[PDB]
Amino acid sequence: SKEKFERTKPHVNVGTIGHVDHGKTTLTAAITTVLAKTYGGAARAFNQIDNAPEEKARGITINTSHVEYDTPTRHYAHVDCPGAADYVKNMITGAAQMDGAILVVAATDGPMPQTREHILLGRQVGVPYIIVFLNKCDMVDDEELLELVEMEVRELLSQYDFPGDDTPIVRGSALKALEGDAEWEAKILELAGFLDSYIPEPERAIDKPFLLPIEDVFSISGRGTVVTGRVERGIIKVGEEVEIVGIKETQKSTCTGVEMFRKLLDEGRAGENVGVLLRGIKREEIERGQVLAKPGTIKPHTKFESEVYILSKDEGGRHTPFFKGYRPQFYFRTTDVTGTIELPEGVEMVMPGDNIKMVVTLIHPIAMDDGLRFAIREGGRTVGAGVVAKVLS
RNA sequence: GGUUUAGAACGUCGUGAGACAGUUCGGUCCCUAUCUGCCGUGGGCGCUGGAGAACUGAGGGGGGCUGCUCCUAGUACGAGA
Ligand SMILES: Nc1nc2c(ncn2[C@@H]2O[C@H](COP(=O)(O)OP(=O)(O)OP(=O)(O)O)[C@@H](O)[C@H]2O)c(=O)[nH]1
Ligand SMILES: [Mg+2]
Ligand SMILES: [Mg+2]
Ligand SMILES: [Mg+2]
Ligand SMILES: [Mg+2]
Ligand SMILES: [Mg+2]
Ligand SMILES: [Mg+2]
Ligand SMILES: [Mg+2]
Ligand SMILES: [Mg+2]
Ligand SMILES: [Mg+2]
Ligand SMILES: [Mg+2]
Ligand SMILES: [Mg+2]
Ligand SMILES: [Mg+2]
Ligand SMILES: [Mg+2]
Ligand SMILES: [Mg+2]
Ligand SMILES: [Mg+2]
Ligand SMILES: [Mg+2]
Ligand SMILES: [Mg+2]
Ligand SMILES: [Mg+2]
Ligand SMILES: [Mg+2]
Ligand SMILES: [Mg+2]
Ligand SMILES: [Mg+2]
Ligand SMILES: [Mg+2]
Ligand SMILES: [Mg+2]
Repeated sequence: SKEKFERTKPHVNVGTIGHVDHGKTTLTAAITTVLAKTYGGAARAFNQIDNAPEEKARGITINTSHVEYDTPTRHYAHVDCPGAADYVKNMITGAAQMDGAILVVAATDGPMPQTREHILLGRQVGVPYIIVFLNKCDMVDDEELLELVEMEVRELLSQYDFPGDDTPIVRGSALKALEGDAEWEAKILELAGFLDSYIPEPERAIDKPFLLPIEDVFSISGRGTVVTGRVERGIIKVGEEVEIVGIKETQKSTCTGVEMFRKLLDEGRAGENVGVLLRGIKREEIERGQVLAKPGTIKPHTKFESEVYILSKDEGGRHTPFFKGYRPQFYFRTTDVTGTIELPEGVEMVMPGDNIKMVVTLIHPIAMDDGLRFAIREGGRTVGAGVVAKVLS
């Protein structure tokens, strides 16, 4: 919090997706040291991407860490996802703000169950674009074996409804690029080119009023409570009235500084991850799931009608009927919440793979409007996508 | 230290002397090694003329224990941990 962030080069939210222990987090560490050395940005290291006791004694990542690497054309902002089966909830917050992912499948193991589960969550939430990266390569010195894995990833993406064959598959070791190998340094410089070429300039909404979902709350020693997250729409000026709506109730507030990776800002525009500092709020009372809206724009609701599209076995979901009293998890912008289902009259049962409308009473109120997209999940897997129809409360 | 002598007391049994795998406090542990054995250390003669060395090695005898940490490799094995 000292240097002013100059608004030059378009902002893009990138992040690594893939299987457990697959060079997902190590790729992010390779991207920093490669781009910092040649172009001449800020250095950083692989340690700062994941410290704590939880990501050292174990080794695995839980928290969605963030990184800022700059290139001549654009200014990227990384989101390193966790990857494991237990950490799907805090991943979806990292994956929702991500515009164009970098998928991570490896040349020794290949596509494994989580890779299918990750890309499934990317479609229903919001992941337009995706780039493959083979994160081992050197361990198996062979031309025939390494290229057989490329075929199966093209099959996976195309089977699940992505381009597949059009996606630029890249090969390169992360640990070799970390030290200083001229061939492998240049091969991950090539990935920075593939991010620039394939992913276009993202479409933001800097017109309709301010909204910002809170991904992770902080308490800065000196300033007060800081909320992070991508600004979904509108803008944020310093010393402007902001209403925090969602779980519990609703509180008034005012912004006292917006920032971009420990650098000051005047206007926090849409489509970019920013840390908003709120005035006169405690760490405990403000929680994860609430949204920073402009006063009057949005209202918290505990009941709503919604056109729910339930999935079948082929698309990946439930395979049995259910009656009123069923309680699955509804993932709106960031957080999840449980809610009882009340079906319409003249509908005895809800079969899998069917379009119907239904009233859903949530246990916690969340800020919502008509035409909001969500993805229902239960039992460590997906259930059904849909849209909000009418407000009731 | 315990149990097992003489003192004393408690509970208990006995009219009592006393008694109790009931308890409680106090209460002499000798031996200079002949033989066998064993550990060492010599004298004597023998080994075929004597003497000084150096050995071979039949046959004994000691010795023989394991831990972590790193590397292999977060590799194989596992959705994962
Ligand atoms: N040979 C090789 N090993 C790698 C590479 N990248 C990572 N590793 C190994 O895997 C670990 C790196 O963590 P990754 O699993 O790649 O990334 P991650 O985000 O921690 O993975 P998740 O647990 O899924 O979050 C290190 O301990 C490395 O030993 C690579 O490019 N080549
Ligand atoms: Mg990860
Ligand atoms: Mg006060
Ligand atoms: Mg005694
Ligand atoms: Mg005694
Ligand atoms: Mg007596
Ligand atoms: Mg007796
Ligand atoms: Mg007795
Ligand atoms: Mg005693
Ligand atoms: Mg005495
Ligand atoms: Mg004595
Ligand atoms: Mg004698
Ligand atoms: Mg003797
Ligand atoms: Mg002897
Ligand atoms: Mg003789
Ligand atoms: Mg002789
Ligand atoms: Mg002879
Ligand atoms: Mg011998
Ligand atoms: Mg003999
Ligand atoms: Mg022996
Ligand atoms: Mg040993
Ligand atoms: Mg190691
Ligand atoms: Mg190891
Ligand atoms: Mg591991």
